[PDB]
Amino acid sequence: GRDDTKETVYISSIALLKMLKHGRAGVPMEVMGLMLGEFVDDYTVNVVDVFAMPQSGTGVSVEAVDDVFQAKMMDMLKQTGRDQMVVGWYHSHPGFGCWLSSVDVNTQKSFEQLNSRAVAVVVDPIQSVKGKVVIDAFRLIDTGALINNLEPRQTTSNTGLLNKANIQALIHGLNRHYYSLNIDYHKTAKETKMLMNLHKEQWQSGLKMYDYEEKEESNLAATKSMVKIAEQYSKRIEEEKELTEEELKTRYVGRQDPKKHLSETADETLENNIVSVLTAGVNSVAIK
Amino acid sequence: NDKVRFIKDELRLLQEPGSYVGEVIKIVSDKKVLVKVQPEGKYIVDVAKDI
Amino acid sequence: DIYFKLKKLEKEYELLTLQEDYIKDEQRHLKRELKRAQEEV
Amino acid sequence: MSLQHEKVTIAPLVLLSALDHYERTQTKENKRCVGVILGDANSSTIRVTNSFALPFEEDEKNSDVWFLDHNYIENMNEMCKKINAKEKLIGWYHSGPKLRASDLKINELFKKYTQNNPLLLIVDVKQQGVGLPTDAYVAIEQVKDDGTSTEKTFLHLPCTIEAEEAEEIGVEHLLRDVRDQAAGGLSIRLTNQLKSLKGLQSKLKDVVEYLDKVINKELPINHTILGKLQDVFNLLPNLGNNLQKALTVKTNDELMVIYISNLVRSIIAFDDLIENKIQNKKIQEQRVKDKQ
Amino acid sequence: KSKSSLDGKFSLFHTAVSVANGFMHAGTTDNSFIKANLPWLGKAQNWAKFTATASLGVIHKGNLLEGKKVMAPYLPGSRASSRFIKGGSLYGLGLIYAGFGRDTTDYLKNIIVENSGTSGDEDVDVLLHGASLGIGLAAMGSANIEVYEALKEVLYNDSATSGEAAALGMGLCMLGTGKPEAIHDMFTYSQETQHGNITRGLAVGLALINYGRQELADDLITKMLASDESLLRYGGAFTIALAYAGTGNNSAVKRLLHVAVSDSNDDVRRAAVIALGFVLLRDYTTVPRIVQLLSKSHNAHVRCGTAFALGIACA
Ligand SMILES: [Zn+2]
Repeated sequence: GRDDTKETVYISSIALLKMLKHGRAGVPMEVMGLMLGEFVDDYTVNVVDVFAMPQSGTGVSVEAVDDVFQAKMMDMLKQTGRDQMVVGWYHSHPGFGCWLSSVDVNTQKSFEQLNSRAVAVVVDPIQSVKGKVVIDAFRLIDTGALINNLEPRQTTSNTGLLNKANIQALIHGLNRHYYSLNIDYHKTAKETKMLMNLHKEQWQSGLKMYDYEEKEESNLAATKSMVKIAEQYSKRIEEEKELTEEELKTRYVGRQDPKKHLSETADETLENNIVSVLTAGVNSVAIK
Repeated sequence: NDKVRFIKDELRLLQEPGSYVGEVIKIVSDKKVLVKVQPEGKYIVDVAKDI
Repeated sequence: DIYFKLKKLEKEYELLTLQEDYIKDEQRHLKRELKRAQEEV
Repeated sequence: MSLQHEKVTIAPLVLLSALDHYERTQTKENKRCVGVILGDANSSTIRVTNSFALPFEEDEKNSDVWFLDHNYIENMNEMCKKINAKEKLIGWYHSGPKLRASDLKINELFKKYTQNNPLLLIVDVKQQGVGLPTDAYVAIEQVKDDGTSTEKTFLHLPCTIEAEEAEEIGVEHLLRDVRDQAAGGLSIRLTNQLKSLKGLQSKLKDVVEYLDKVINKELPINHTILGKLQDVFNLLPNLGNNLQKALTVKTNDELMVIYISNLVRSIIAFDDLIENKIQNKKIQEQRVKDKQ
Repeated sequence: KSKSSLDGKFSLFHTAVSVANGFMHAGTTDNSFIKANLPWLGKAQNWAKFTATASLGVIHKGNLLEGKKVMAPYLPGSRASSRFIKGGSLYGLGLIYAGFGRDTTDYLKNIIVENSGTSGDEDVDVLLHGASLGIGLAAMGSANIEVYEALKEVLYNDSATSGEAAALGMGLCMLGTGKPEAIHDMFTYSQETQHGNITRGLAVGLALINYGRQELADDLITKMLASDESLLRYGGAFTIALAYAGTGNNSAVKRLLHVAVSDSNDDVRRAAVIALGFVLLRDYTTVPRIVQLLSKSHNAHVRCGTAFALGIACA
């Protein structure tokens, strides 16, 4: 069995959150930790959660593979469940991008000579943004299968070919030493229901009107700004009569366009005002 | 939808390398133009099929 | 004759109603994904 | 002794580790799950950042048969210090659903390992609640509400779930299917208003139910609770007279401001319509004179 | 010419060329290209051989009189080395006797029963996959309960290589009948198996189960289209497609549009749009009007779905 291209690594919420927390805490040191999961089958590599290996005084090299810490953590994690294998290791590459280096290749070789199906997930906390956490597992090419030129990839499905290899990743060599894998975060109803709590305000804050002096100073300032912006709008309309389109396409690049400011001020003050009215009336009626 | 597609495609286009400002000191031929690019030296550039 | 015209017009109306509901829902989700893509970029 | 119990902040990782722990050890009903709440302290706002599992055991019997390993706490401490020396033990959490008998007793076991007063974190791991499933309970000593010996008991603290840069990225990625990223400002504020009103109604119903219980003497008489309720009644303003006139004049001024803003919005729409009509006429002329 | 600029040192290109050759001589009882470029067939590893034998089966479609003996030097018992060629042989044998097959059904049932006992043997699993795919094909609508039981036996082996084919054959065997027991069994089993392939296979089997029963399949649409596993909604789309198949009923179309616009997993979006294309197959004039709005969406999966919808509708 020459593997397949439809192989997908399933990262749980716990694993990804711990990954990001540990990666951001060690910038720019390439911290590394193991990856507790299970091999469901040939096509799926489940990952339950991860724990961090200590970063020895090496600097920006992933070479601290201390065995005492790994053995102790594995043995006395068993006391409270998590009976799983040593499926993979993750190390953060902050700033450069998702790609393996020679040291990373050697470490993954060491892991492969122990499990032969060990992924090499590479977090990147620096260039990750709220919705596009960049994550992609890797696994080394076999060896002399390049004589057959059949790197272990049987495209029995389109699910693996959809992902596109990165540009700079190919520079370090993607399809030359480690065929890429797919990443599929699998959630749970309990977890997604209740992570919503991060954006649930305190109950005793909705009916709290703020001090009734700032709500008048803000209104007066907004009205004065509106007057000035309306005057600027008048002069804008006056000046627009004798301008050619090749300038208007670039006219308001460097100066305040006195139209979007007017609309923004109107909308913001109207929203604030409506909220203030509703809060005042609601408390005046219900609180009494 | 056109706005959304443009915004989605913008991410790839930003990573494409930029372009130097050139200066046409002399026209050489019908397909080669001598251009002095600031601030290092000059080059014999190729005109696109539009210009 | 006339019955066929009535039924064809009814079918056209019903398909158009499908189209209208489709377009409204797609408007809402295009707003959502526009905000998401603006954030992602 | 440090008084640091004003505010509590929890990163989502501690809580999700709690949920993972509960779903991992296959805890059935009545089986509580307990771990440690590693974080940073010595400031006014106690902040919980990381957690781990503990081999807590207890039979549903006499409350003193609770068992917990002592070496495990220090053994986890050493490894976590090796990983990060900025996270120190600040107490413990249990997997809800509500306070139990041994909470005061077991808290003293963590007194030596902790440096400040140990922090209790209730986690509604099975999610019966509607608001935040987390609340803090710092064990402090205060006089009895019944005029009896001073008791060392728990005090509720205002707990707010807040994430840092590292965990906000993951939270935003994970629930990037249900959160309404469009939403709208005024709409979301009004929704928050309605949610707050519903929460007020729920708390009022709970207080009414408790009073109904106390009149039947299923619970004893606490004079502190009754005094707080009477203070709540005293603080209730009477509106339905001078305050009424002041509120009316402020509302009138505020509505006038709203009127002005709506007028400005309408004129902006007018300019947009004029410009759009101009561009449409230009496009029509373009197509007409270029076709011909 | 196609084989020229398509290296056989690629499972993708080898499978492409094999499938194209099978379609070029579909039912023509002529494997001249295969009998000419034998070295090209030599460049087949693992699942590539499966597709080659399947194409050989496609070529001899309708040759019920003498088709078994051509597949005889590929069936179990012969001097075949790779298990992927015996599995492909069974698949092609099921392919050849499509519809008018009763001896093939018995032969494949015997093979399934004999070899289903073994568990974990990587040689047994591929043969089981091929035999199950064949026997499901040789029992389309026959509602052979013995075949269904033999296919349930293999699917319970929990093997990810034979699980998908076992589920698909189980769905094909009970096609259209809508058995109230197979429905419950497969739906319950889909929510337990950790393997991803088996879940989608069971979803597609459930979709095949409800073929034709328009009002009777109103349930399992509220369930699966509101399920949590993103693979089960993919099956709900196809269940809508096959329940209200060629009818144009508006409940199905409205729900399909709602799924195709409001969902996170793009795979289900593609499935929903393909289902939309399948529902309106009797109104092929209208389809390029509903899908015209679909074909300009930002998401590429929806575009592939509407392409497939056009392909299915105006076939
Ligand atoms: Zn590295």
